[PDB]
Amino acid sequence: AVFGDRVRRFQEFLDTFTSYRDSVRSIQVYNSNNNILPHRIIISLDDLREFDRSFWSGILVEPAYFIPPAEKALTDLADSMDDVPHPNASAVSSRHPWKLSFKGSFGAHALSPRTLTAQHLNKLVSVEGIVTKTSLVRPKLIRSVHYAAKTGRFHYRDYTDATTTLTTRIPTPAIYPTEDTEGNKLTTEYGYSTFIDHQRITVQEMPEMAPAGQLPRSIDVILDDDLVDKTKPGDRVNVVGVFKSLGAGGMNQSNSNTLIGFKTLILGNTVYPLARQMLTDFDIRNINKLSKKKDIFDILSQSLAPSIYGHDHIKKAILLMLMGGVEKNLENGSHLRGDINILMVGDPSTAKSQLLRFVLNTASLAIATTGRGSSGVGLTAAVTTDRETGERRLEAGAMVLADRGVVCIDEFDKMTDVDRVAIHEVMEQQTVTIAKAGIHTTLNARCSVIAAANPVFGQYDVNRDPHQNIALPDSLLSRFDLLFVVTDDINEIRDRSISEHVLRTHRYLPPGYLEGEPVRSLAVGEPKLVTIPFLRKYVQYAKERVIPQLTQEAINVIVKNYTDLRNDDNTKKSPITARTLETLIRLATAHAKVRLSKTVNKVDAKVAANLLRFALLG
Amino acid sequence: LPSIQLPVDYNNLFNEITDFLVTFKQKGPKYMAMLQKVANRELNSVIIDLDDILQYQNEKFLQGTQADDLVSAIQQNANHFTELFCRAIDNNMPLPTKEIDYKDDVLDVILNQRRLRNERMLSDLFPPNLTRRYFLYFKPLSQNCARRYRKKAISSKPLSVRQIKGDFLGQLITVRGIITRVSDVKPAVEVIAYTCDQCGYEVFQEVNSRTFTPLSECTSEECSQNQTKGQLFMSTRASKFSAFQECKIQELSQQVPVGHIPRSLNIHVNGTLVRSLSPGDIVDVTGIFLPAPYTGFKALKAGLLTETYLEAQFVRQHKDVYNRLAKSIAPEIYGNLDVKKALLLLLVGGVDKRVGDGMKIRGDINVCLMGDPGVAKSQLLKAICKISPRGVYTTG
DNA sequence: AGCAGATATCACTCAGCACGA
DNA sequence: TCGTGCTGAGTGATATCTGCTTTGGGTGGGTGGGTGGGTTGAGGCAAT
Ligand SMILES: Nc1ncnc2c1ncn2[C@@H]1O[C@H](COP(=O)(O)OP(=O)(O)OP(=O)(O)O)[C@@H](O)[C@H]1O
Ligand SMILES: Nc1ncnc2c1ncn2[C@@H]1O[C@H](COP(=O)(O)OP(=O)(O)OP(=O)(O)O)[C@@H](O)[C@H]1O
Ligand SMILES: [Mg+2]
Ligand SMILES: [Mg+2]
Ligand SMILES: [Zn+2]
Repeated sequence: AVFGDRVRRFQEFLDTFTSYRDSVRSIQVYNSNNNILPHRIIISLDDLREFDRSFWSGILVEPAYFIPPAEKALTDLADSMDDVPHPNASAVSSRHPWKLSFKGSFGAHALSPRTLTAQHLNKLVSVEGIVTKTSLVRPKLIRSVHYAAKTGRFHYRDYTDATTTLTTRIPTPAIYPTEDTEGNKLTTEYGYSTFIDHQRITVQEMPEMAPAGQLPRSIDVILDDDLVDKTKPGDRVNVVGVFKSLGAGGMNQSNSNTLIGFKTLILGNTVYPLARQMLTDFDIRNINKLSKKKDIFDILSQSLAPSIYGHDHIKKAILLMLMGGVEKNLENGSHLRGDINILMVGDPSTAKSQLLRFVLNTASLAIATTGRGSSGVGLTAAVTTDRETGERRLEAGAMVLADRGVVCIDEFDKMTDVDRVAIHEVMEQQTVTIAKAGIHTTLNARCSVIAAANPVFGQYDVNRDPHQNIALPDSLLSRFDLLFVVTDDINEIRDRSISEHVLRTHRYLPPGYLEGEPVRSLAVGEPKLVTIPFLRKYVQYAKERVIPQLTQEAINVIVKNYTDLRNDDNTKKSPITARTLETLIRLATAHAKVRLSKTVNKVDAKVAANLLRFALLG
Repeated sequence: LPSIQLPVDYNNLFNEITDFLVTFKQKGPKYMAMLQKVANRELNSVIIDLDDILQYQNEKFLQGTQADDLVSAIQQNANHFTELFCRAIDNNMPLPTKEIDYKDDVLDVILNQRRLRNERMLSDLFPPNLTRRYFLYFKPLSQNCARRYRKKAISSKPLSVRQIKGDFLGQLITVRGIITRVSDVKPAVEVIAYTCDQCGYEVFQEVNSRTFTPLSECTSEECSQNQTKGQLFMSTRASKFSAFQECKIQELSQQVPVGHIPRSLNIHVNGTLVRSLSPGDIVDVTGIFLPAPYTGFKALKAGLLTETYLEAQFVRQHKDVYNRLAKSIAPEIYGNLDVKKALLLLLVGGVDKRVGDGMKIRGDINVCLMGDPGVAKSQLLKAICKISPRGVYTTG
């Protein structure tokens, strides 16, 4: 009775707003023309609230009774809209109803894994956090279709589960019917049965937002059908779903615990990424106009870490690393990486850690690790078991997680050789090889490595040769494209400048804050320095839509520079090698990418040579 | 058990299959000749080419007697069509042309004696799979043939393990990947034969599951009538077995997305396809994606979550002399003639090691390269290892 | 679903007597 | 002392219903055991 009234009311709501009808028509037209779009519609809670307050409130506080009616109304509207002449047997037998999706503003239901409490059960909530785990995808049985040869008719059965439907129903064992009502033998029609994908993920509270002295908490989320593979570990997501409770929770006499609560999880409706900034026509035009400037490189380099005084060359190297070179794989099998690795060895208090933090924040994908805080296994991959399935699998490590990204390693010299070996393999081959518990696989690890280290004595000594100063293996050192040695030199002018800069920085106050006040979302769906968001947009554009190709003049410059540097009496902080030629080519390609140029020109070669010369001979 | 009205009529499809088997030509009919060969014990596996079915459908449409789309029906649900084709073949099996020793086979004698006993009883029966001496497989629809007739070939389109979802269950699909594990060949039971100690009759049982419950009590007419309680005892001599092999196929490196771990899919091999897959070979396995329901308490405890595997149906396997050889060892590197010649000498490794006095001079010309970083040591290693047939690359 | 213990309702054996032989 | 029922309650027996529990995995525990399985990773300790 009430169910039909709610269905009719949601039908009226959908009729009033023609945008959803147009979206459904477009999806159906695209599917008919042809890879396929899932039967899902995103509706705005604000429009529903403006239309009917009662329905919006019910959906927010009592989704179990108000969502299925809306889904049925949407399915009926789509079916009435459908005009397919011949429905395929699988289509007729398919159980594919339209699923509703929500956006807008969740006033008090916008929470985090820490703030989810028993008072929010059976309510629509929005959870924001970081994905830490991801179960394997497996199909789930909802409908079974059978055939009786003698009768010549198809019989079907429908299955339900605690997680498949919002409303509780009698449990249904997965035992396939074998016999008809009259005793007729039945044959299972797998091709006509309906299965849907199922996956379980764990969303973790963001560590920065956790209380003082308390470890982050996490909540389990269930994804079905088209939301199965929308996330990977390490992603920041905004999940919308219905907080639910499952099981007896010790109520049953079989559990003697009498002190154990119920199980709880979320049945996800949406997954909203929190990584790629959409580029507008105005943004693209601004990027092009800024790139056309002759000194674009200087401005972009200066815009990185405005609070760090000096270190211009290190900033240029970081920018080139962010832009990255062009990766070429030859037919014979040789693989040439386009990533640029950077190492900084210097005296204490030289802004190495701050630079690492800044590159961690700015880079689209970045993972931070420490020397003493990491392990070989924690870097590569760990063997573990899947709760959902109970299947032996692999868990991505630091290196793996940062594929096509950047990994920042702090205190690089405070590590162990055991741990070092993993890294050595990673940088050398850009792949991870695992041989454990009957697992034989190769993991792609294509990440740029930026690390900071200290001398063995804790202070760089000019008298002693570079080999004695740094204890890291020579083989590991050779993989780094650029090595920067930074020392703290006492000079009156530089000391005064640095002190004034630090004092000016320490006097900053945030907007909307009174003096002496200590430093403490609305919607879900939603020579001048360059602002950081614009820098991110520029980096994304350049790294996505530019692949510079080499030219003859750049080659002449590169070979001239290599010949001059390798056979020169002047000593170098790092030995010259054929890898230096590849480093020069990579830096030239990165500089070409900076200017949004399809070809590498003499300017790029000159800039790369200057940077390499500064890094080598200071 | 509510019913549905689906637009499929299995009787018409069976008639289509019989007509295709009897009449299709591409001399006499190809499949009639194949069945004649099978009858004479010359062939133990029959492969149905979907291209032939498509051509037959096109010819029928051209002649004006338009018939049902058999290719699409087979692709959408292949498990039923295996049995349908087996029945069609059985109903039209030609009489043998080469005399054979029938009395040698145990099954022939047992069935003949069952017939004699039945005749005696009347004067006062066995599963079709038991006597089948062939295996049926489906060859996917070739892309060239599909494009010739303006059709899309879902079955032959390669897919990764990730792209195989739950909506593909029960269909004929192809998987591209690298085999990582192959198990030993073991006998899988299909029909079980029992015997009665008292009756003297033979009973049969069909197995279509992971597990089965053996019979304990006789069910024969004689036993029932006479009230004699006779125990059933398993007989492996008259039972029917099929070779079984379980293989694992893993994703290729280029198929995994960014920041993702490769996944694997199980493969089940039955019949004559056994030993067609070995570890390390990249293959295009075509099969029927099917679920593997649990049994007993496990079934109840598991829930709706189902395992899956692939029933293998077709497997496609992917693919001055001294100076010249030395230079061609590793063209990409700068000329190092002496090192290349040493590598050639190591690779050939010619030697006469036949002392026979208790030991024999080592027959390997071992080579060691030592140098400062910068030389292409890794490149020589990789190239010389690739060329060698038994070359193995390892890292200390 | 299968298995082990148990209840209760199903027949069958020795028991013995009346008639007559 | 044979044959043919009629009586009969005793001594069965076998055709017939009433309650576990299991797989393996912490949605049974550590007053069921670690020689019935799980089991790779981190951590602290002593001999080295
Ligand atoms: N050039 C600089 N401009 C401004 N602040 C600086 C600069 N160099 C260092 N600092 C200050 O140094 C403080 C701490 O130094 P930081 O942690 O960056 O050192 P580090 O290079 O990681 O050295 P180490 O790890 O060897 O101690 C930071 O708070 C930053 O304010
Ligand atoms: N003769 C050469 N011609 C061209 N490139 C070369 C040559 N020698 C070395 N290289 C380059 O040197 C780069 C690094 O050296 P490579 O890994 O080949 O050997 P290696 O220096 O002996 O190694 P390792 O650093 O592991 O001891 C390779 O990318 C290769 O391209
Ligand atoms: Mg530091
Ligand atoms: Mg090497
Ligand atoms: Zn019997």
